[PDB]
Amino acid sequence: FQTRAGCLIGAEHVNNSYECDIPIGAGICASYQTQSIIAYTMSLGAENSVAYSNNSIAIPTNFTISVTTEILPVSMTKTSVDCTMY
Amino acid sequence: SALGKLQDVVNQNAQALNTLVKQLSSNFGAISSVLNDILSRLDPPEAEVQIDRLITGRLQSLQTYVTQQLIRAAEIRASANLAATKMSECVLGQSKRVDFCGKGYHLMSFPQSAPHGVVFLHVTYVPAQEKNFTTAPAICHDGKAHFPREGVFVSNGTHWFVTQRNFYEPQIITTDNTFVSGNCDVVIGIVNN
Amino acid sequence: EAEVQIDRLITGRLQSLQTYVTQQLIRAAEIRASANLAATKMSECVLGQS
Amino acid sequence: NGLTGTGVLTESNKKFLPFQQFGRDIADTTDAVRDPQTLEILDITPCSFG
Amino acid sequence: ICGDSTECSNLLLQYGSFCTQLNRALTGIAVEQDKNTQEVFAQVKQIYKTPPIKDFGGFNFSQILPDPSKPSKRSFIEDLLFNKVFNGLTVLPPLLTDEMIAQYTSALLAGTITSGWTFGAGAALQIPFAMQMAYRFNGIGVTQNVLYENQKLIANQFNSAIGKIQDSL
Ligand SMILES: *[C@@H]1O[C@H](CO)[C@@H](O[C@@H]2O[C@H](CO)[C@@H](O)[C@H](O)[C@H]2NC(C)=O)[C@H](O)[C@H]1NC(C)=O
Ligand SMILES: *[C@@H]1O[C@H](CO)[C@@H](O[C@@H]2O[C@H](CO)[C@@H](O)[C@H](O)[C@H]2NC(C)=O)[C@H](O)[C@H]1NC(C)=O
Ligand SMILES: *[C@@H]1O[C@H](CO)[C@@H](O[C@@H]2O[C@H](CO)[C@@H](O)[C@H](O)[C@H]2NC(C)=O)[C@H](O)[C@H]1NC(C)=O
Ligand SMILES: *[C@@H]1O[C@H](CO)[C@@H](O[C@@H]2O[C@H](CO)[C@@H](O)[C@H](O)[C@H]2NC(C)=O)[C@H](O)[C@H]1NC(C)=O
Ligand SMILES: *[C@@H]1O[C@H](CO)[C@@H](O[C@@H]2O[C@H](CO)[C@@H](O)[C@H](O)[C@H]2NC(C)=O)[C@H](O)[C@H]1NC(C)=O
Ligand SMILES: *[C@@H]1O[C@H](CO)[C@@H](O[C@@H]2O[C@H](CO)[C@@H](O)[C@H](O)[C@H]2NC(C)=O)[C@H](O)[C@H]1NC(C)=O
Ligand SMILES: *[C@@H]1O[C@H](CO)[C@@H](O)[C@H](O)[C@H]1NC(C)=O
Repeated sequence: FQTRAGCLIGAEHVNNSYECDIPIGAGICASYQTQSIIAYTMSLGAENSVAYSNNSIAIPTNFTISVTTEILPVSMTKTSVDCTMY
Repeated sequence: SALGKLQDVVNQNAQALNTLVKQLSSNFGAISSVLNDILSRLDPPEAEVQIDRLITGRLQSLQTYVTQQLIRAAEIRASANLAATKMSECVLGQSKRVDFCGKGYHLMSFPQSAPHGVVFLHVTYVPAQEKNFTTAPAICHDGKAHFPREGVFVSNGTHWFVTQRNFYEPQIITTDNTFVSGNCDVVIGIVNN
Repeated sequence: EAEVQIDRLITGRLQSLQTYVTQQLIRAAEIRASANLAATKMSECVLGQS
Repeated sequence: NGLTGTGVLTESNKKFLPFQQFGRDIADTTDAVRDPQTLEILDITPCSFG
Repeated sequence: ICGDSTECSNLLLQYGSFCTQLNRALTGIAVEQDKNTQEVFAQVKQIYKTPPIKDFGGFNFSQILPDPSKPSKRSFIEDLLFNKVFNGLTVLPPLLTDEMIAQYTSALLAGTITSGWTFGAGAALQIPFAMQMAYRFNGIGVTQNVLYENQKLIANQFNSAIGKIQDSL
């Protein structure tokens, strides 16, 4: 199969679009489905038209409480090398 | 019972120290890689020419290690400054910056310590189960235009209410939740009620 | 005699390649901060009112 | 004639000047040549790699 | 360094692993270039589309909305921007094409024209555009009647000021 990233051997080119799994490049990704290795154009997401008009409004009637995590590196290992003994 | 952003730092630093250790076994164009085997079977005038190539190679190894540590410490400092700013603005206060403290309307945050980092637990409010309604900018009554004080005018199909904009809680339109400004002939979309 | 002359080229070309690779690290660390600011402006000016 | 290299030679659409014997581009790599018996100029392309 | 010659290549082995480090460094900076783009542009879950009949209270977004008869389905102003700006060396392509990034910006732009700031906090909830403009006026401390009584003037000023970006570029 000929991509714009190069020539790809050993993967079948399907026609459906999934989320990206292993990036090949120039818009192509690969994944292990079903049992074989397939290559496809990635999808950006599901489509959605909003019911816009000039006198319509959507107002929520309930809510959820969400808790999510965020991880950040603060520090690293302090190392010294004696330049002469090295 | 995830942490790859912390394991990446550990792995990159070990991978640099391993390369520095392993460059101690290249000849760099000398007869031996070990200095004692040049010292034992050579005399000073010709030991020197072989020792100088080892010195040249090992100095360059060490300099590459130190430059790449300086570039990586500057990336760790930006991360730690961002984490300090999140600790001040997400744990010691309530933020209005969108997406700064999680997805949704920030309510609060809790810190937790990690091996070389920090984990923030963000509590947010996420609105749910939206319904459709008809809206109007203003109401017309007695030849006057009425605007909501804090909310929106909504219709369930037959009746008009005021509600707050994030939670549906309909109330009667009175002179206590509206204010007046002008005639009902200038604003585009007035309805009569 | 060609070993001594090939090593003089090897040393120079290695130096030049490694200078190229250092200056790219320093330029990428600057592009990274610009993209981090662009990601914050997309959150705070496009999906909100600042 | 002494121009030594390796690659794949194709026929071209350049036009040298009668005294010019080979061409080179920016970065000074040889990308054309004249062969000394046909008096035809040939494009030089590096042999695929990756 | 050697250019496919076994004599130079054997001498090079005496220098250890300098050339595995250089490649590791360049690979590490080529992966973060795609990470840079992913975090600026993939700020939506859905790809939102704008309605076919476009009445936004007098405001006119036609020079920044996608154009089907154009290359890569770009907006009119995204085109002016794309028109204004061997031996061991290769250039790798980016993971997102330019078509994909123009798709991402048109989804952001249709989300904001149509739902305000609600889609960046949850599900997109539609609201008429002038009522959204009135909420934004409230957010800077002006009352809402000042927008509703000056709607046509505010819309004309906005249209005429979007028309000047296009000239200056
Ligand atoms: C508000 O009303 C609109 C328009 O009536 C609804 O939009 C529908 O969206 C679906 C998408 O699955 C379309 O197939 C329909 O044609 C649309 N119109 C309908 C059902 O009349 C929208 O779903 C409504 N919103 C809510 C929260 O109920
Ligand atoms: C819109 O809401 C109004 C008020 O909530 C509804 O009118 C009331 O409906 C109840 C139904 O049990 C009656 O008992 C009341 O007498 C009605 N009038 C009032 C309270 O003043 C109206 O039915 C709603 N319309 C729709 C289409 O749902
Ligand atoms: C909002 O849009 C609706 C429909 O697009 C407008 O209703 C039209 O109003 C004009 C003049 O008021 C009529 O000539 C059309 O026949 C109406 N359309 C339909 C389908 O009935 C409405 O005027 C717009 N403005 C608002 C509600 O302020
Ligand atoms: C809302 O009610 C007002 C009256 O309170 C209506 O105003 C009348 O409009 C007609 C037609 O435009 C005029 O001929 C009358 O002179 C108006 N009377 C007054 C007292 O202003 C208005 O038309 C109504 N509009 C709707 C949409 O119901
Ligand atoms: C080099 O010599 C050869 C002959 O040894 C020439 O070849 C002739 O070229 C002409 C074109 O001008 C043809 O019409 C003849 O058929 C060729 N003959 C043969 C035997 O090959 C060639 O032209 C000479 N070139 C130079 C520059 O001297
Ligand atoms: C929004 O503004 C654009 C101007 O950029 C209007 O489109 C052009 O209008 C002129 C004047 O009639 C025409 O000559 C062009 O053919 C129009 N199309 C272009 C330039 O692509 C557009 O009509 C405006 N939208 C509304 C609803 O008025
Ligand atoms: C993919 O879809 C296109 C539709 O244009 C079709 O021409 C092609 O044969 C399809 N390929 C496969 C493997 O189904």
